[PDB]
Amino acid sequence: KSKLPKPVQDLIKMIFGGDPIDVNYEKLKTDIKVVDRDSEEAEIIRKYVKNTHATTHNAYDLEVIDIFKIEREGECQRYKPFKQLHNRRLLWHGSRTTNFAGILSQGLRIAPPEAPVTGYMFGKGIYFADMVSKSANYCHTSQGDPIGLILLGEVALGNMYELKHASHISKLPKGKHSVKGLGKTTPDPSANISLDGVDVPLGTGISSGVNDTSLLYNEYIVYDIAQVNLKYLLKLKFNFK
Ligand SMILES: NC(=O)c1cccc2c1O/C(=C\c1ccc(C(=O)N3CCn4c(nnc4C4CC4)C3)cc1)C2=O
Ligand SMILES: [Cl-]
Repeated sequence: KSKLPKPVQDLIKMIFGGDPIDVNYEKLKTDIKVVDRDSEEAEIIRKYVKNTHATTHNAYDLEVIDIFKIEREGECQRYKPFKQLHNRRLLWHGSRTTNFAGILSQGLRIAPPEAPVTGYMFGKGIYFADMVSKSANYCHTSQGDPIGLILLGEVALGNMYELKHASHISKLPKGKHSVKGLGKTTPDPSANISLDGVDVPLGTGISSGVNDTSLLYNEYIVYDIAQVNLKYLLKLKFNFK
C-alpha cells in the first residue's frame, strides 16, 4: 500500500519506531528523494564521510547506506535572507534516530531556554561539525543498534566569531553571524570543494596550527534557526571496533 520508493519506506519505518508509512511520511512535511549511489552528489558525500572521520573516533567505521536529498516545507523561504550571505558551508549534524521525526517536521531548533547547558560549549544554538565522526557520535548508535541518521545542512555562517574556549555567548558581537570553535585538527582548507555554491570542507584533517585550543575539532554554531537549510539525510552503518 505504500507508493514511496523502498529506501524511503525503510527510512520512514526507522524514523517512526501504528500508522501507514505514507501518512507518517506526510507528517515530516519534507520532500525526500533517493540520491543515486553512482551520482556526483553521492560521490562527494561519500568522500566527505571518508575523509572527515577523526582518528580519535576509532571505535567504529562508517558506511553510507542511503543518501536522501531533503526539502523541508517553508525552509527555502525561511533561509532566503541568508542565501547570499558569505561563508555558507555544508556541515554535519548528528542526533538520535528518535529525534528525526521532530527534526524533519520542525527543522533543527535551538535547545529551549531552560534546558541544561552542559554539552554545549558556546551556549544554546544549533551545533554542526566538519568532521563526520564528531557529529556521528551524537547518533548514540551501538553494536546492538548499528544504523543511525545524520544530516548535512547548508549553514549560513557569515562572519564567524572564532573562539578556542568555552563561552556562553548571549549575544553575537556586531557583524558576526555565527561562532566557530577552533579545533586542533581541521579538514585541509585547500581541499574545499563547491557543491551548488556551498563550501564542502571534505579534505583530510591536518593540524590547524591553532595553539592553546581546548577543542580537538572544529564546531560551528548558529543562534537563528533560519540560518540552516537542510540538504541531505544519510542513513549510516556503524561497524564497531
Ligand atoms: N549534534 C552534532 O552534530 C554536534 C556537532 C558538533 C558539536 C556538537 C554537536 O552536538 C553537541 C551537543 C549536544 C548534542 C546532543 C545532546 C543531547 O544528547 N541532549 C539530550 C536530549 N536531547 C538534546 N537535544 N535533543 C534531545 C532529545 C530529547 C529530545 C540534548 C546534548 C548536546 C555539540 O556540542
Ligand atoms: Cl560525544
